[PDB]
Amino acid sequence: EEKEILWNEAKAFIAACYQELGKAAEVKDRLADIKSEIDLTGSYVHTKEELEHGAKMAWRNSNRCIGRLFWNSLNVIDRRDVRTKEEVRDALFHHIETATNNGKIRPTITIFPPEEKGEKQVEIWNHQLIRYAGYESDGERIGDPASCSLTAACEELGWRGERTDFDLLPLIFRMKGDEQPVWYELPRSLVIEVPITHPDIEAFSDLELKWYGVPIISDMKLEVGGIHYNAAPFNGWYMGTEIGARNLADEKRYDKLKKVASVIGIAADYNTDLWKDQALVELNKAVLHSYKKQGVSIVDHHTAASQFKRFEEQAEEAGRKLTGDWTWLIPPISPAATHIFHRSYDNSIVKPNYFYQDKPY
Amino acid sequence: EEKEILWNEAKAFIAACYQELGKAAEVKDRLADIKSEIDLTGSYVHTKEELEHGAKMAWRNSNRCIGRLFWNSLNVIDRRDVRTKEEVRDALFHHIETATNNGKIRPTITIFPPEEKGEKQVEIWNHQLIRYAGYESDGERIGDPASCSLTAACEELGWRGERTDFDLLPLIFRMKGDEQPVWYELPRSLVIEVPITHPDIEAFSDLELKWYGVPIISDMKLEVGGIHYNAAPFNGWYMGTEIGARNLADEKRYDKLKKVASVIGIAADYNTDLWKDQALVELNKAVLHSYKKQGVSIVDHHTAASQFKRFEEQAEEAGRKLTGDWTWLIPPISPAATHIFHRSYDNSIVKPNYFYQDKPYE
Ligand code: HEM
Ligand code: HEM
Ligand SMILES: Cc1cc(N)nc(CCc2cc(CCCN)cc(CCc3cc(C)cc(N)n3)c2)c1
Ligand SMILES: Cc1cc(N)nc(CCc2cc(CCCN)cc(CCc3cc(C)cc(N)n3)c2)c1
Ligand SMILES: [Cl-]
Ligand SMILES: [Cl-]
Repeated sequence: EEKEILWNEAKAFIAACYQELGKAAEVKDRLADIKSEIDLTGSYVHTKEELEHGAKMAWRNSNRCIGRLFWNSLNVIDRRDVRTKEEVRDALFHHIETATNNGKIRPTITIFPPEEKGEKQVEIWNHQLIRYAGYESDGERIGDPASCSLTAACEELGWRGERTDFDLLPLIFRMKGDEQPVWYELPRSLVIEVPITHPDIEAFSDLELKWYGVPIISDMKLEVGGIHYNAAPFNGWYMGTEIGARNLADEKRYDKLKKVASVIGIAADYNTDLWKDQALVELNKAVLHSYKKQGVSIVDHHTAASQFKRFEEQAEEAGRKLTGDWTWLIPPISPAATHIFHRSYDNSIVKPNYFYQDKPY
Repeated sequence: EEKEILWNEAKAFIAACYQELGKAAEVKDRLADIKSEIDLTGSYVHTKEELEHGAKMAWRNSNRCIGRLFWNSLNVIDRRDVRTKEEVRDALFHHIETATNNGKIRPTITIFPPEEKGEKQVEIWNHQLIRYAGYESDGERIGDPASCSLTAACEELGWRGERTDFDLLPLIFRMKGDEQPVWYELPRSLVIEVPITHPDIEAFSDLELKWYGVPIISDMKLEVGGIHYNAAPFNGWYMGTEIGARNLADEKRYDKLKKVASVIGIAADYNTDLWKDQALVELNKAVLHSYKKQGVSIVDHHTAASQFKRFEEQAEEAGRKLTGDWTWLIPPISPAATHIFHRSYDNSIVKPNYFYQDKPYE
């Protein structure tokens, strides 16, 4: 059964992949090779070309992503050759450096060996490669609450944070055969951070807010033609609202809106003053300004929606069905000012794609 | 079959309704009466109590409505007795006056005779009882674009608008037996309007913006226990964002954000300045300020979401499943600042409820 399931997934993917690459004539022999490889071994190995286009197709099919216009320019790094935790560590370090690119962020994915028997070769515990720790000790909150459980797990393994509001979590991952994961402190030279200032309000720096440059999702599974790459971290650049309207603004995150209202000099007493809405706008203005000033890539939600509109048009021009998740595509501030808000999207799941998987802690 | 379909709907509704009213003992005899009535006449007639609670349940089941906390205080006006266009006209006039209540808006529904054979007794053409006209003639846009087709239909029947940006559409409805609808101009004394000013920026009044006080939805069908009340206008008070973030801000509506940016003194040149977002906040601040200043009921989206949270809790405290449409419940500005954004809702259809129906124009 499993071999047929794998075979059927491979047939679908190879046909689609090679057609898009203008190599439909090569399909027959490739499928013959794969057919024999599956018979002998129970699996098959992607070519570098198949792997690269597969990761790109997966981004293209990611319904929740507003940034998909640039799907075909994804930088795909093949590290299916790694076998040691040192090689994994250095590959992760390298991903951070090359994706950061001194501020001119490159959308990048690093692909580690796939599951074998449903057996993971490498198991990454981080949600993102760069992320702040979070703590809670007797009513006292420090750092990022979303990181509390991973932070506790790290400190169970001998790591200790300084308990600032912005402790960088270590890389943490487990190798096949090991009962426990290893962890490695991030070199600060690798991590670009951006202090948040406001273009017109000098007092904004009193908040001492900052955020990291590059969002590198490291806990999702890439599925390509029946092969499951459970370890394959990927990054783009931020959309401003992610930082200003969610990470720094959410009550269950850094919860900064009341303090923002204070430094921009407005009262936070009455709902009808819309002070939260005003504070959100100035905070998001500050984020965009600060990233731009430091020379770190970022996009505002209006520009991003415009780019996504072109992605929709491009899909139609290429004859491809468009899929999307309206609830994630609309930005968390002024959504109705985007075209996205005013149309609907088919939330069907198309493969190749990126999927959630169970957390190991 | 229809008598069977009707019977089954009535059975379901009467049972639920009477249980909520603490009158479960009366169900048996009531259904017996309904059974005989359906056999003789092909339909049945709601008691005033059933009708009132039915309309309230329908509001309670309205998935897209953030204002449902106050479902049980709905003011239900029974006008199943009307037979003439003069009676309909005066009932509609009366609804406007009593709902407006000199600014302290009362959530109200006026219920007209139901469909018989799927044959409408009264057919209201207005989307809302109070609404601005819209025009388009050789590249020139005037008024509210959403009203263009109804406006054109009205002018087909001998009405003519002044072609301001805020012409009040006439009441327009058709009586059973008439080929064409009749129309009646709204008395201005009945219609409260609110000039939009800003609390801190005196220049805002240069925009000469205004909006009407009361949103009175008049083109939806109320379904209660298999009975179809196709004509049953209902109103609440506005949530500020409806006016400031949609009606006045939408590009396909009054499209005022560029002009707002100008009077509040910010550049509208770069997306990264978030000038649209800033203009939206100040416009919505102005709307809330202006309604409050004039003494016309309004609610901000934060307060409304807080009230809706209590509605969720009340539903759980009772034995009721909730249901909701996430895409409509989230406000169009700062949605993530509300609890609504961070949870999900079952969008199942429960009856009694309010439903869309085909426009007789268009
Ligand atoms: C190039 C810059 C990019 C931008 C600006 C961008 C923008 C976004 C944003 C804003 C979200 C979250 C939407 C929300 O929270 O409502 C998102 C989700 C997502 N993006 Fe992108 N993205 C980018 C690149 C990428 C890349 C390179 C990939 C993978 C190859 C990717 C795959 C995804 C996926 C899988 C999700 C949803 C994850 C989940 O369901 O939890 N994006 N994107
Ligand atoms: C008391 C004040 C009320 C407020 C503040 C309120 C708020 C709202 C808002 C803001 C919407 C639109 C949501 C959006 O555009 O995304 C809405 C939709 C709706 N409301 Fe309410 N509402 C109120 C009273 C009522 C009443 C009295 C009824 C009927 C008995 C009602 C039934 C509905 C229905 C049916 C819709 C959906 C209309 C459609 O699908 O086109 N609401 N409500
Ligand atoms: C409450 C809520 C609502 C919503 N619409 N979206 C979110 C998700 C924010 C989010 C969450 C996850 C993981 C969810 C499961 N643990 C991942 C992301 C990725 C955002 C992202 C990814 C990438 C690759 C680039 C970029 N600019 N942004 C963004 C949360
Ligand atoms: C594009 C768009 C998105 C969205 N979420 N919601 C809308 C609808 C706004 C709207 C539309 C209709 C009619 C839709 C079908 N033509 C009706 C309403 C009712 C608003 C309302 C009703 C009532 C009763 C009270 C109140 N405060 N507000 C509000 C449009
Ligand atoms: Cl993030
Ligand atoms: Cl409206």
